Amino acid sequence: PPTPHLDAIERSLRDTSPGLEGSVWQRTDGNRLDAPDGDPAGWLLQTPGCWGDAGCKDRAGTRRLLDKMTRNIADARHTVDISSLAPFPNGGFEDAVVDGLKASVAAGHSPRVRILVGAAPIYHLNVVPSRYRDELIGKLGAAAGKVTLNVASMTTSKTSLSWNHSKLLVVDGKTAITGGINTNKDDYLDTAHPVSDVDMALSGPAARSAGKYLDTLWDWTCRNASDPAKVWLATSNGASCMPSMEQDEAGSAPAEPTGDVPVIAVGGLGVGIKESDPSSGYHPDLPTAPDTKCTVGLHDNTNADRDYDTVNPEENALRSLIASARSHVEISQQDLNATCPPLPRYDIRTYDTLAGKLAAGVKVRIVVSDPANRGAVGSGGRSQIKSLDEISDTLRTRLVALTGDNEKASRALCGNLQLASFRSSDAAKWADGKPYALHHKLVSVDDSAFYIGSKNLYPAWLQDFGYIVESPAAAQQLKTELLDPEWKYSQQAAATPAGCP
Ligand SMILES: CCCC(=O)OC[C@H](COP(=O)(O)O)OC(=O)CCC
Repeated sequence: PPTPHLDAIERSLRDTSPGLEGSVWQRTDGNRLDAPDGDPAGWLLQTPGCWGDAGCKDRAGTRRLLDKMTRNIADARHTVDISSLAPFPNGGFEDAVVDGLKASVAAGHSPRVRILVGAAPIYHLNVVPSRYRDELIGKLGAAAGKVTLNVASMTTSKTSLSWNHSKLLVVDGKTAITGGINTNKDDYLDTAHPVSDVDMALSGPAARSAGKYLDTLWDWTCRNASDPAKVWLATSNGASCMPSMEQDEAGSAPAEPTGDVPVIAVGGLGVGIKESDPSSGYHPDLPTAPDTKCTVGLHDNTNADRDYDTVNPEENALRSLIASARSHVEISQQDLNATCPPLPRYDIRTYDTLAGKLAAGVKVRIVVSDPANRGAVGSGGRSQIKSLDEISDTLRTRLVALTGDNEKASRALCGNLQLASFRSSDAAKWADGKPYALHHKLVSVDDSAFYIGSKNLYPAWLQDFGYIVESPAAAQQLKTELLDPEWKYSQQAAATPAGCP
C-alpha cells in the first residue's frame, strides 16, 4: 500500500540527517500496533480515559496503561530499557517495573535493565540514581541478584537547557511504549486533577529502532559519567555501564516482522551530545522573518541553527508531517508556543507550514492546553500562552508575509482554522476547581498518518523520540477514539480569531 506521507518525511530525514539513519531515526516495515484481544484500538493508551465523564471516578485509561507496562516488562527475556524526564519512575509506575521484573526473573530470566532520566539544571533530584537503585533492589527482594541495573540521571547542556525528555519502555528490542506520559505519580496517579495524555504501544522492527535510539543516549551517558556535573550513574551487582545493550540484544539478524504497519521512528539529540551530523549535506535557507514580539537570549537552535537540525531530525520530521497534509491536519499539544525568553516563542518553519496549509484550503485544527493552566516551568499540562490569540495572531502574521495582503489572510485563517482549549467533558474545570490540562504531543494528517511521541511542537532543545505511523485503519481508530471526542468537547472552548465572523 502507498505511503505518500511517510515517503515525504523519509526524504526530509535522509536530507537532514543521513548519518543518523539506523540510530536516531529509522523507517521500518512490518510492525504491529500492540492491541489486546477483543480491543482492536487498545494500542492507543490514553489517560485518564474519561471522555464525557467530568467526574472521572473510574480512571480506566490509567489502569490500562500501568497494566500494559507491567505485562510488557513481565514478558522480558533479556532487556528492559526505560527513559523519562526526572524523577525516576515512582508510585504505580515503579510498581509496574518491580512487578514486571519479578515476573521475568520468576520465569527464569536474568534481564538487563537501563533506566535513564533527564534533569534540568534547576531541578533538584530528590531520589538520586544510587538511592533509586537501592530502593529498586529492596523491592525486588531475592530477584535483585538476577537483574542487572544501570540507573542514571543526565544533563547534556546547562547553558542550552538540554536533557532527556524521551519517554520510552522498550522490552527485548521487540515491544515499545512511547508518548507524552511521564512516569511521575504526581501527574497521573496521586492527583485529583489528572493530566490528559496519550501513549501508543507497538511491537516489531520499530521497537528495535527505539532501542537503537536509547543506545545512542547511553553511549553518551556512559562516556560522560566521567563528568558528574553532567551524569550521575549507579549500577547493581558490580555491573559495568551498558552503552550498547540494545545492539547486543539485536545481534546480526534483522528484526522479525510482527504485522504490516509501516513506521518511522525519529528522535533528536538535543544539545551537547553531538554537534552535527557531519555526513549531512543539509543546507537550508533558514527563516529570515523573526518574531518581533520576543528575542531569544540564547542562540536560537530552533530557528537559526543548521547543525542542530542535522542531529535533531525529529524537528524536520514534524514539519514534513504537517507539510504532507493534502486535506486536513489535527494538532493536539500542551503548547504551540514556548515561554520567551529564554526559548524562542515559536518554531517559524512550523507556523509558516501551517500558514501555507491555511492558504491552500487545507483544514487546520489546533487544540492546546487551556491558558488558565499556569504551572511551574516543566509541569505537565501547563500553558505558555496567556490567550489563544497568540497562536491565531501569529498565523495571521505569517499569512500576510505569504499572501501579501490581510484580506486573503483573513479568508484563509477564518475559513480553515479551528483553534480551541482542550476539554474532555461538558465541564470546563475539574471538581476541585482546577482546569483541564493537556499533555499530548500528537499530530495527525489526512486520517492517514500520525505522530505520537514525547516531542512537543513548541520550541525545546531536549532529547526526544516518537513514532510516525501511516495506516488509514489505525488513523481511523485514532480519529474515533481521540480526535473526534477531543473536538466534540473542545469546540465549546474554541477561539474566534481577531478579524473573523
Ligand atoms: C527550559 C526549556 C525546556 C523546557 O521547557 O522543558 C520543559 C519540560 C516540560 O515538558 P512537557 O511536559 O511540556 O512535555 O520539563 C522539563 O523538561 C524540565 C522540568 C524541570
